[PDB]
Amino acid sequence: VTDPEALLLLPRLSIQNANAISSPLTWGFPSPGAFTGFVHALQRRVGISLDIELDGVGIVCHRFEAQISQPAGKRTKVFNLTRNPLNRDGSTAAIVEEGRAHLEVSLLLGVHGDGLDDHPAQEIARQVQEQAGAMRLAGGSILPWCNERFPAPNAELLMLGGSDEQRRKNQRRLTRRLLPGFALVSREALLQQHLETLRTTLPEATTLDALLDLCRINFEPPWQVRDKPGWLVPIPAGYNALSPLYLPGEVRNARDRETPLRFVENLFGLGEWLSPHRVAALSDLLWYHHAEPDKGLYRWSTPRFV
Amino acid sequence: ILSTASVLAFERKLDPSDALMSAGAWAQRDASQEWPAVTVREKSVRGTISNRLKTKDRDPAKLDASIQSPNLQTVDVANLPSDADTLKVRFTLRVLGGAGTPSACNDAAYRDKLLQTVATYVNDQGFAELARRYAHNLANARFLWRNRVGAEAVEVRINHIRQGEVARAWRFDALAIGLRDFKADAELDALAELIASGLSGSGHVLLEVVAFARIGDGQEVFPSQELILDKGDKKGQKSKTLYSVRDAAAIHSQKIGNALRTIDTWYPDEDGLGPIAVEPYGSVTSQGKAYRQPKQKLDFYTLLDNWVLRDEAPAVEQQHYVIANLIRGGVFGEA
Amino acid sequence: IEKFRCSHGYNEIYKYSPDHEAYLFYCKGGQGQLNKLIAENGRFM
Amino acid sequence: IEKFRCSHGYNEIYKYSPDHEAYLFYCKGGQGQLNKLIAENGRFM
RNA sequence: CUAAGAAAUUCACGGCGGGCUUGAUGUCCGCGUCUACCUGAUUCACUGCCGUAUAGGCAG
Repeated sequence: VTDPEALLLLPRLSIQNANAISSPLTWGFPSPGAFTGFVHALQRRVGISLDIELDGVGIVCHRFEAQISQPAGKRTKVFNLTRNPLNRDGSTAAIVEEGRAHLEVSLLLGVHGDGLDDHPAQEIARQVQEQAGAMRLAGGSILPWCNERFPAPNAELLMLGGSDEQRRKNQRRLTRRLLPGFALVSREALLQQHLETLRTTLPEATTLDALLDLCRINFEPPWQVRDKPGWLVPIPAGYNALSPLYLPGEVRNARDRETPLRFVENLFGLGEWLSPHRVAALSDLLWYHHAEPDKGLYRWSTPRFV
Repeated sequence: ILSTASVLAFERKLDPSDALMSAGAWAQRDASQEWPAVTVREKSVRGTISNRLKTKDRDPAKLDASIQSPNLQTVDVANLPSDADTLKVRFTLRVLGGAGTPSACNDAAYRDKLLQTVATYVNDQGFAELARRYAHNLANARFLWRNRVGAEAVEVRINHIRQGEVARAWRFDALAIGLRDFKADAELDALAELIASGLSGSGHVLLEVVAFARIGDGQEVFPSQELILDKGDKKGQKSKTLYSVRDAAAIHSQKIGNALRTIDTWYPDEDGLGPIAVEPYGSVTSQGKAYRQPKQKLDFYTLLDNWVLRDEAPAVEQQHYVIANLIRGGVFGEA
Repeated sequence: IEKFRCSHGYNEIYKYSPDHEAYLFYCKGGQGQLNKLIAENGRFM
Repeated sequence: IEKFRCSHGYNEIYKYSPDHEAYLFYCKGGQGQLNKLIAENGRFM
């Protein structure tokens, strides 16, 4: 969509029990839809008051730790669960496996609007930080950095630079700040061209199979592993329609009766974990919302990446 | 007619973090920011059979053949160092606020009726009985679950954290504040007004809770234990796994939350237990028995329906319990 | 010599290992998981 | 030029190194470990 | 307005029994490391005198 007028940096945010179950096919880091919905919840809660439009999100993930455990004698992993309460008779309830993970991410969220000129930059930065302190990011509480050495503050970098050199200079200053992490971007063109080459190899190939080929460490005979460009992962890239769009007060047991509902299903794209100084433009690497509601296809990606 | 909403969901207010445990010596507790962490390590246990036998394993030949084959595990154990007698358990707690507003509600008529009922309660009697009990469960170190039962002296330090620095510091003797009497004190009531202003306001109030306990040199501490199904197949594995965030033993946040919610002294069965955790159909996991059964009119759901739908306001203790469930959270709703 | 031993109060299934002469921890569960494991693997080694 | 050399009475496997022109001590073992290492790495460098 | 919203794994435990790793062995020939520099930037905030003084001055 539209380009950001400024680039706010929420600092290293600790999330204690995020949803490690991203999707029915992927586990690990939470879905980027969690971060885009979080930024839209931030806009819904302070962006209408500071007259700004917080839009887009850059995911950095300084550290990650899934609450998993590899069982004895297996190559796979399982999830450490919680003990839910008993039922009304004292019987143990049926265990529903939820993944939990401890994250330390920082969010490069793009901000544009008329509120940039009305308030100081540090003022709106402190406002959205004090709002995000009372929120949750993927089902996990945001730990607010109390009584450590020093709180990591904000810096709203203005994307409009007086030069190209000043723009690259404070961009390099920001990239040094979010440097111990690993930026997550949407790489769907590489998945599409990998589909084309794999279809050239053997026809009627799905890009589900191209995704699966880009995930696995496949071996080749002369033995040599297939090289992979970068840290290629599968991500859930939004939802696809399974149902016609129902009326607000038509579907039974919705969340609300003023919003149209539609039964949907995940869409598994591809993402790439790269170091944040590779991109040379932090105006990119932001995850936006692309609905196109008449067709379905509610999805998120990083447009203007390459 | 004002029927019950089909999707009800309240977010968890009183959100704690994972209680990191570290260890050092008492009477240098004020320099306890570089105390080394209590680490979870492995040890082999070997036991004889001590369970009850099922009356077909009571043949003395079968018993003597059984006790010649012991049963070997490798448990996780967390001990203090041999030159450190104090366990420092340190977690943070966000008191969020907006305690009555549901995160999801279907019927807007039911939503406004619930907001009117909650505001009727708050304007009538604010969060002053509830936050007093939450300040008690922060004050006595009940979140020290088994690390409290044999301690010589437990001291809890609670620091209100403003934008980057401490705004107000408390200090309690957690053994004097009992585990069953919600009495009155000046500092406890100051903490109660702080948690009340947290739960009533729009923004969050953040507290840092530190608890020290003199256990003894090298004694065993009890971090949270992990619930893992599928322990493994056809090998030897661990029977007991302890929680540890980053090579540092820890209590789960939901165990700290269950300790903080242990305020319910109003369940109709006698208080041989004392306070229990605030839950709909209030069910103690260790007891295995669910008090506040729906057979009596004293669980959460029927009290909420009588309070909101047909305006049958219950006793002040029971509506304390109902608003304590609303602070607790939950996912409610029928088909 | 029994292949599985349920520790009854503690909800643990111990499977006999032949290398060392002892039982080792197999999985959690009670009498139902014990009987199901007996049906799958057969008792008495 | 052979990649492995078993010293037969002394139960030592010597693997050829190319930097210095000599064999160096690889591991212990006899003809079976030598044949297994030949099957894994291939002889004749 | 975040595969949203919720959650106590836990009580007990004896891993010890015992033991010979050994014989043998040539690392070794050969070699050019040179070239050229401001440690000084106030870089020694010193010693003492008058004064009751630490207040304030003075001398070199």
